[PDB]
Amino acid sequence: AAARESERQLRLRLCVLNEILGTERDYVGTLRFLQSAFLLTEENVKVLFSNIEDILEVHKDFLAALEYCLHPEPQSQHELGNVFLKFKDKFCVYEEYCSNHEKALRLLVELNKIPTVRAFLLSCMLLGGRKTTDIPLEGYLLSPIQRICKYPLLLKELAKRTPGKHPDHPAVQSALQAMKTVCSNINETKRQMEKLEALEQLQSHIEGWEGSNLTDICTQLLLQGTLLKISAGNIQERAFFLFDNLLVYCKRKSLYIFRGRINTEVMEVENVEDGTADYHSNGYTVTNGWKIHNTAKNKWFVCMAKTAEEKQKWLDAIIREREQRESLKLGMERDAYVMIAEKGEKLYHMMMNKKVNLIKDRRSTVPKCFLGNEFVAWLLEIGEISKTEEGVNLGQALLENGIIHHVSDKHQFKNEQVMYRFRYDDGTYEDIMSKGVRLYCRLHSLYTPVIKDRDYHLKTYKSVLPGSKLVDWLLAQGDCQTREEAVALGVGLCNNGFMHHVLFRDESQYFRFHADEEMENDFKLVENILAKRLLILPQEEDYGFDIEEKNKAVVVKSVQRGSLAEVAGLQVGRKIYSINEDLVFLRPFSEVESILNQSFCSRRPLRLLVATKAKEIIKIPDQPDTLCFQIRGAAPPYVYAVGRGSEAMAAGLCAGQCILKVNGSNVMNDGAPEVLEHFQAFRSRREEALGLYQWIYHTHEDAQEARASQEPMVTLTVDNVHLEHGVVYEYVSTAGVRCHVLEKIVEPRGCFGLTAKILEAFAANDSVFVENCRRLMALPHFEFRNICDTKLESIGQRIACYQEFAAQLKSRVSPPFKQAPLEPHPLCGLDFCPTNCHINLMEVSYPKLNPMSYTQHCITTMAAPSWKCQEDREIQDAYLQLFTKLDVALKEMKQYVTQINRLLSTITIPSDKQDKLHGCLEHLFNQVDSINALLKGPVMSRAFEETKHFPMNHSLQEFKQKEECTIRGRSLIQISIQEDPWNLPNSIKTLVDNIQRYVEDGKNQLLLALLKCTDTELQLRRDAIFCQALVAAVCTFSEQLLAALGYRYNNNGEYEESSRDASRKWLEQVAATGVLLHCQSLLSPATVKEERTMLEDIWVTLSELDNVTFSFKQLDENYVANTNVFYHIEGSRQALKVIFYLDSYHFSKLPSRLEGGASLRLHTALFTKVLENVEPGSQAAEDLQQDINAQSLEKVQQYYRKLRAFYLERDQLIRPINALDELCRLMKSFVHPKPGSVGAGLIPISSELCYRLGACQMVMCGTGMQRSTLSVSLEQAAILARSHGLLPKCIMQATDIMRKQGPRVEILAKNLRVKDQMPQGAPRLYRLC
Ligand SMILES: O=P(O)(O)O[C@H]1[C@H](O)[C@@H](OP(=O)(O)O)[C@H](OP(=O)(O)O)[C@@H](OP(=O)(O)O)[C@H]1O
Repeated sequence: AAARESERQLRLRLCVLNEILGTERDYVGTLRFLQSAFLLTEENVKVLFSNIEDILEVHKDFLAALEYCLHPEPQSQHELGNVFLKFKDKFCVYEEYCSNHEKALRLLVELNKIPTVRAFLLSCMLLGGRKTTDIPLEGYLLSPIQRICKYPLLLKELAKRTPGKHPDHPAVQSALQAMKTVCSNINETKRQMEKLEALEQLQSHIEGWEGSNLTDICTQLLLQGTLLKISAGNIQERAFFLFDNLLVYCKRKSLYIFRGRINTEVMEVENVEDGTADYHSNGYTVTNGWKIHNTAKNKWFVCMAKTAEEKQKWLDAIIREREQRESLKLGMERDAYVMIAEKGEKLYHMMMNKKVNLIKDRRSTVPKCFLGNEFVAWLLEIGEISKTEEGVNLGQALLENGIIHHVSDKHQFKNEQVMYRFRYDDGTYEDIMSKGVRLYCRLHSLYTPVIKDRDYHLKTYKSVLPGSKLVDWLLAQGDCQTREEAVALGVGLCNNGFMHHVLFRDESQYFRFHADEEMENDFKLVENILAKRLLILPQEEDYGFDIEEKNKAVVVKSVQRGSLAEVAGLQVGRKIYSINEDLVFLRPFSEVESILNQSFCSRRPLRLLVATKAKEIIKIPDQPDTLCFQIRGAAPPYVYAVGRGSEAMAAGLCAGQCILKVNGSNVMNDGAPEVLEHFQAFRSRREEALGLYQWIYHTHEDAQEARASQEPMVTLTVDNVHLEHGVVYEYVSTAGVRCHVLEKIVEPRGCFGLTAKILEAFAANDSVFVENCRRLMALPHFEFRNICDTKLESIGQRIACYQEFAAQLKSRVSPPFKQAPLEPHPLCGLDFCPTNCHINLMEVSYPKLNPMSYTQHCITTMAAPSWKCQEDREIQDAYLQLFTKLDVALKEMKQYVTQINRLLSTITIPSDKQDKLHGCLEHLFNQVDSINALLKGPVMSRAFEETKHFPMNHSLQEFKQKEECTIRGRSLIQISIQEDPWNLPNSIKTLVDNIQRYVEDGKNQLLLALLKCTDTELQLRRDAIFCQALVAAVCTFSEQLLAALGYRYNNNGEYEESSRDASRKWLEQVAATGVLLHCQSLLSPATVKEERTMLEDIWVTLSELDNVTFSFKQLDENYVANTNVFYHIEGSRQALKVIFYLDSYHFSKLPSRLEGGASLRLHTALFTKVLENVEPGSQAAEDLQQDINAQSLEKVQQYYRKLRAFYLERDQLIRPINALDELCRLMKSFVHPKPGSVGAGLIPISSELCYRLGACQMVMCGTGMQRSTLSVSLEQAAILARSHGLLPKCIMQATDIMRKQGPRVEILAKNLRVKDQMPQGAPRLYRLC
């Protein structure tokens, strides 16, 4: 074996020789190419290259000597030290270039700043054949320093390999000394040599090194440390080393042992949650963790750092490196590509000339074919190129650069006279709608008029634009730098049918937009309508209710007994409007039948509308048998249910109906018994006339309550509620197709039950808190505890008030919404429903029976946070968060303790098992230390200071000195493992439980301080306001998600995107990250102080709202009429986990991930700017506006980074992403007060931005009446123009039809007490026209 060891050393020496040979051959080839292609004023060339020729010749002689030395092939009996010494003097050639290198690199930097000389250098580099993208000139230029610093290393290496019997060792050592002296005499080589020697010393500490040497592909030790990992279902602590394109982890015990390393280019970075545990984590919770991949082993692993700061350091460094290298290589390749395109264009045109015309239609005849031979002869002839190979390689690049191609496209570029063709010959070789829409909006958004009526030929033209002035303004805002940009934009606009001359051009010609031409048919109405959304579900054979034509108006034929339609309350004799959100009153009868058949085969959940009126008269037979319904509320009674399969269906009886009069009897104020007695069944028996009947309930809230607890005609005058003032529109598309913008305004169907359940969750949470606080406090000081108990009684009183509000809000049915208060009064259930909530829908219907498209864009409305009847607050929030973190940490620590105890049981062997246990124990100790620090946080210290007036078995100083005890326990664990692993589990339990006791002490003190520093009035107000905001958010997202599940919602139609894909994509985008809420508050804080304070409150309540989290859980019912989304609440304030219980069809369509109830977060976004003209306190209000906008901009930008990262992890996005980037630039400009001119285009532009994203929309205003309808119609109009082919000639046509004719007048129709007015000084785009 020893002979084999000597033979291995011999092989190593041979390897050193072979690599020396290869390196020298490669270097001389580098010099060969550099001199052959390059050797632009000639002084530049000489200064750059200096003395490469003498160096090249020295290396040539050296290589010849070496080659003869290895003659015929390398062996172990050759000598080279003499060859080295002989050239020792010859290496002074390097000094000249080393000195010149500074000037050469500075000159090359200058040239790089020169595009033409740089591209010329690139062309020359590409000519020869070397792929330029591989290496730039700079590496070749700087190579000599590296080569000279490396030769000593090669000498010493070969000396180490050299067998002792071989006498060349002293000679090689002398040569090494000479090379070191030569390197030293030049200080520039000193830096490279010292870096190399330091790296080699670091490697010398590596035991069992593998792979190429570190100095080869590395230059700097970026970072190092210790970091854990999971692998093969096991854990093994490791220390990672960070070198450029190299991640080196070694098994520390020379202090390091090789385990494995990765190349970054085959490396991936993926981040996980703080609290995840999956198969890749082998069911282990993750802290500060992230995922990496080695595609070589095509397996992943997780890396968990000791702290957050450590993880941040690692991510920052690794990113920085990958970012720099990516940017460098992308820039180089793109510059090369653009240069190829430019040169190809120039030369192609030069060939197109008749002079020595090479492009020709020769022979199947091949039009415009050129021979590579004649092409290259011409290129050389013009002096551009000097070698046939240079040109043929360049033509090969062009063919590969998609500039030319073989006639048959079955060959590459060869010097032969092979037929070749350009992509221009065969013809083989957007941002306007958004640009124009914005352009108009911004321009007319200005305060000081700009786009104005002007006198042309002594006759004023209305609202024209001096193209000169257009360019001047475009430059004024940095929107266009040079007049070329503005002129190009104006040319586009002119061809784009937005503006035209009064009779684009860069002079004083005057232009107005076609929209003002319409101002100074294509958008109209058809009808106005009121509807009730009769959500129906499929039955055994049909969807429940047939139809028939009557008065050429689609009407119901009959409703079959025992129908889900009868569940929803579908009558006979009602005109229909929609069927599957698909219009039918503008369609033939048979077409409506086809729509129904298609929905059946698709088994879709219908979302119809109907033609039922605000009052109805009902005649019911009265047998002396049973009531067949119920009633409740001394307030205007509302039918509370109705039997199924009964004449009550026949008579036209439906849940929720609010009876006003019966047989000509005023009851609207009287109680239930009054109407009850009129029925013979009630006369027979008071309550015993309620025969068994499948009871169908107004809301889930009472359906569940009644169901759990249980386990000769009469005229009626019922006043309905929760109706839908449907409008229609019509217009002819820009594509020419026909459209119906079937707007609606629904009121939030499931609104009450949500306020009820949220207040119930508040009550239960407060009750549990009270129970625990009371128990803890029971066991100066006496009066302190008495004060605490008084606070606790106050909490209980708040709980009772919450319960009473729950009862009330269960009682109320009418009116459908909370009237805006005009007077103060004590609290009441109505105070926690949203103030004037609504859902301004939209649709579309134009074919791609025949195919059709659809969409939606909800826009909810709601007044400012309504209530009339911080430092300590942030302290309290800090306590809340600390408690939550501590408890969660205790839970996960217990889980992991169980995991490790099971592992110890399994330990009950190969040393790798001992080492894995060691690493696991180290992780346990690390988590323990983390928890200890969290306990020791200043929040806890202040808490203890607050609790000093209460007896306790632990003190701040006692806890601090417990650190020594914890260190002792850890050392005792170490002693146990050293002596016997069987003593370890007991110490594990001991420490776990002792620290648990510490935790309980801490949270006791935390709760004590919380009570010690809490006030109830502000908390009650805050809960109210959050309740409103969350109600709005929940209903909004309910609507939008329900849209998605129907395969409707579509926020990107400008890319010919089918609805189905848009729905799936948005839904899963949410499931990955979540949803963003855009609150476009339009309040005027400088106007009313009250609205300013309401703005502050809505802002802070949104900030709190961020914590909310949703999740889904199937839920089945046959006992509610027209609500799929049986909402629910649970959890607490800090994390209120709502459950949008959906139904079976509305559960299958849920993406795969969420089907188990996984958190969807919820991000807030608030933007404020007073629509009317700006005209210290108000300065502070404006500053508040700016801060709100800034924070919201940061949050949206972060979500944008997240979304782009998702998609990149997940081509067509180039358009939307660039447009989004421009939008972000616009927003930054707006919010940034860089040196009124911005007007108010922020509102529309930002609305566009959020709609482009997956965001669900929402808007709040002063009073819900005037300041909001305008903005809403504006946004709807812009969406239409941007998404479904409207004629941008009709923009203001739509903008004014809406704000004058459409649903948005029913806000004033159903509401009269409200007080509001339209804007008085708004820009043109807002004011009515
Ligand atoms: O020593 P044994 O008991 O065989 O376990 C080894 C180590 O855990 C390695 O981890 P480390 O690299 O930290 O030393 C791991 O390499 P990876 O982490 O690269 O997967 C091996 O992965 P497999 O070869 O896939 O099992 C695993 O088998």
